[PDB]
Amino acid sequence: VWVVGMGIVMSLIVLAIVFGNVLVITAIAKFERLQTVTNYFITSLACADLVMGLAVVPFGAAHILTKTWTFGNFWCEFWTSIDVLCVTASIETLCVIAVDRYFAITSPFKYQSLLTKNKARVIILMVWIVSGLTSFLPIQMHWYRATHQEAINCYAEETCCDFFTNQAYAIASSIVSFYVPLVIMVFVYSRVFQEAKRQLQKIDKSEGRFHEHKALKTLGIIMGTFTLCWLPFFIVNIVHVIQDNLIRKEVYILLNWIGYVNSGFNPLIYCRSPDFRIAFQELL
Amino acid sequence: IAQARKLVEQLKMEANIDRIKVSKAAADLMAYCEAHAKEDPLLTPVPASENPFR
Amino acid sequence: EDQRNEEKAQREANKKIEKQLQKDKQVYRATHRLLLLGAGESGKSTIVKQMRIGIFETKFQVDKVNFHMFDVGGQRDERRKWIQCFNDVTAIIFVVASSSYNMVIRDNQTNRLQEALNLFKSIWNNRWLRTISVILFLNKQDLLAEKVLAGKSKIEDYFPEFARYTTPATPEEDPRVTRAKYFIRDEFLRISTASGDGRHYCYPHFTCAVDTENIRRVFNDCRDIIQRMHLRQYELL
Amino acid sequence: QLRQEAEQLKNQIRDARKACADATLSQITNNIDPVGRIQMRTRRTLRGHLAKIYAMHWGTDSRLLVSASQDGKLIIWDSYTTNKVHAIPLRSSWVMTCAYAPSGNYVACGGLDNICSIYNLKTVRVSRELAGHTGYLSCCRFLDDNQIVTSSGDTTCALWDIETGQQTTTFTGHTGDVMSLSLAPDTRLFVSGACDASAKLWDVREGMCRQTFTGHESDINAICFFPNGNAFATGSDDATCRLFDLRADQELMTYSHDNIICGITSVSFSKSGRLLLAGYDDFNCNVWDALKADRAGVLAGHDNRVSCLGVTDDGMAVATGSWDSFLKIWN
Ligand SMILES: Nc1nc2c(ncn2[C@@H]2O[C@H](COP(=O)(O)OP(=O)(O)OP(=O)(O)O)[C@@H](O)[C@H]2O)c(=O)[nH]1
Ligand SMILES: CN[C@@H]1CCc2c(ccc(O)c2O)[C@H]1O
Repeated sequence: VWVVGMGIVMSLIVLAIVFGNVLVITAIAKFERLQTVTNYFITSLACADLVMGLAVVPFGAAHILTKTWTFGNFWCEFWTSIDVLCVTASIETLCVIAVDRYFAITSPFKYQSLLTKNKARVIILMVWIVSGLTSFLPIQMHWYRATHQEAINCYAEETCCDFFTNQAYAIASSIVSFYVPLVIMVFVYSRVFQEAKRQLQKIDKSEGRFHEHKALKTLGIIMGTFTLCWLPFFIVNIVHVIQDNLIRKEVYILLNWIGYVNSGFNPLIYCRSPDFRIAFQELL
Repeated sequence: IAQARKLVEQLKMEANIDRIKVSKAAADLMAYCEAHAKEDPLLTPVPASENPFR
Repeated sequence: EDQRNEEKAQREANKKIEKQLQKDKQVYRATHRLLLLGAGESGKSTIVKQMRIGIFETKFQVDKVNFHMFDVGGQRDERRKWIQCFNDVTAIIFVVASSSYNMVIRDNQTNRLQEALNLFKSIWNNRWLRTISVILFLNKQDLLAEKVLAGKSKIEDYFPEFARYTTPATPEEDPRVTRAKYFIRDEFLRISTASGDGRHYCYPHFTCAVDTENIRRVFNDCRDIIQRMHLRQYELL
Repeated sequence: QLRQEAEQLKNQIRDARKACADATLSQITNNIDPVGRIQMRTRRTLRGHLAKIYAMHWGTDSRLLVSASQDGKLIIWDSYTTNKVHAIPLRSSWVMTCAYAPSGNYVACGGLDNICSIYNLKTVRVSRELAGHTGYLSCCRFLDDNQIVTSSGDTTCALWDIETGQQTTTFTGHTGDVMSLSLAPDTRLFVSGACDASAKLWDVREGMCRQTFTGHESDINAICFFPNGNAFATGSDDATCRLFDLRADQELMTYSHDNIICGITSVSFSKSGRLLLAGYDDFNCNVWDALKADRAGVLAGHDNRVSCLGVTDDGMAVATGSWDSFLKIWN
């Protein structure tokens, strides 16, 4: 009934996440023109989103539908590790893209020297290493584990796989994953908006008599989708640790799954250029 | 003036040329193409054993 | 087998070439190229010499940014088949003599200005220069003032459109010179903005014989060109 | 009065040519079976050029080739192994043509600077610099190991002497810019196509014009020469390629389509002379049937316009250069 319907929506969503990302990766793959210094960060983002779509979503869907974790405890730990790694590696790439755009617009004469194909690989490797250092290391080891009796019972049992964590890790992971890569993006996009407004004013002053909406719309959509998708969960995460019993498990799980959706939208937002559309028309 | 004259000397020079009917020229071209037809690897795909770009 | 030595030699040679190709590609991407173009009696040589203080090339650097300019003089031809080679430059520098309006021949040519306007219209609508901006230097601004103020000749005699024109502005002077200057500049702005389509613009300027700040203007205009291109690429303009 | 005097002769020439028109080449070639579809797959792709490519010329052994780009560089490739051999910096970065000597010892290049420069491969330093033209160069072909013929933008073509550096013969008669030339197999005569929509036949030994063909309407950008030695094909800006004839002295066939409105930048034949390959500005090439005037295939894969084309001496492969800074080998 309701269970079957939810199952249908879920199955329908895993598909979109896989399809968009595989389509994006193939085109950079099948065409010389697309490759470029800015198009490697999109490749990293697509790879992270594809990994999450293949690994995290289906097992979580099975856990929700079957109401019990059939797999072993070790596989539960591995699933949590993959979840945290993908989520924390799919946001710092957005921060890197924002910084790249900031450098491209603010410093037009020094863009060529500052960014080179050799430095892009180093930046991407560093980002993925920082993502993995805060996901596998404290989770494969038992440094996050809680202390209350329910947590001990869940950890000892091999049937249930739930998420229990203490204050230190719940704050550190949130700060590393969300809060730091947000103020950077806000500052960058504010500067870009100022530059765009100044250039539009200069054009109007120069030739207004003979003859800011697009910039506002683009910045609004780019910031709004990400902030709406990932903002509530990363405040619920801290709140449910600071104060007990305020946040039920259902609300936490629902707001967590809301964040999972955002990986579907990234192809729609970052691949609306004419070159990508022509490439998409070329194959399939 | 002389340059104007020149265009006269050149026009006179090319005026007297013996010309054959286009039927003979077409026949010669077709005969050449039909004679050297089999020695065109571009027209006839040769086996990959002899192809240096495979 | 045993030829296995030559192959290895070719493989080494390819890498030896590729390293230098990358090293030179860095410098090639670093620099900016400009094209200097102007009609006769415009004052191109004087402007080039002041900025300094087949093809002829000059290199200058401003704030550690390398600029490279080419003036192609060769010899005169209305057909300009070689201009398709200059479709990857940053900008085109156009120099026009502002004070040579009442100069009928240079014959029975249209006043020389009209010839300059026709040349600019031809440059603007070319198929291969669809995304190249133009930096306009309206040269000889003192002779124009001399001809306008206390001058028997009038613009309306040669250009009938001047009769029904009013100033638009940044006067710096006399009331007549401002009207004359702005009419002349608008005569080019109209052509530039008729079919721009938003991919390339024009930046008119007012130079003289003793001006010293042309290089700074070129630097600023190139920076604006690059910034506007980048803004339009990401759908922000 | 002299100007008026000339036409009576032009009318006589036109009348004689009209009299010589016994039939149509299409009418005679009516029972010829079609060649059918022709498919070509890219075999090799050459990278390394930092900017657009304007010229290339296959080596005499159908193994090596040279290419010129607008970053000021010539690169001598190796088709079989796709690895470079030489990289030559240039004094002037605007080059519009290149050539490769039949003996494989020298390579020449020239451009907006009105100077033709040759290089010594087996020694890479400049051997001789030739000057005297008052306009940019369009093409240059090694007639031998000691003398070369060039065509420039001052409506003239000249025959040079490498040892001395001075012009031996000068060919005059065109009105507009000269854009291409091609040599006969015996290097006894050569043709040239100009921007006044006219092609002329010269005699190298003497230095006088023999014939003239004026069938086109716009500028001529490319010209090739039939393998037999009695015909040549031209490509103009009006999306038409024509095939003339030296003995009959007028055109025989025209290759055009209603769905093509772009220009032509290169023309080449095949070893047997049955096919005619032409490069277009629509970012792709076409293959024609010489004796039936029908498209027989397309060669797509270039992201920008094609500015060069050539076919190996043994007729095994065809190479294309484009503004996308890439070279491809088809087969
Ligand atoms: N008053 C004034 N005269 C100038 C200026 N620039 C050039 N000229 C005049 O131009 C004449 C020749 O100098 P150039 O302008 O360098 O050379 P040109 O005659 O412009 O030659 P082209 O630029 O090739 O047409 C001089 O006699 C100057 O009087 C200027 O800024 N002010
Ligand atoms: C099991 N779901 C996890 C739980 C905690 C967490 C997530 C994502 C990013 C983080 O920085 C986290 O701390 C969620 O995906």
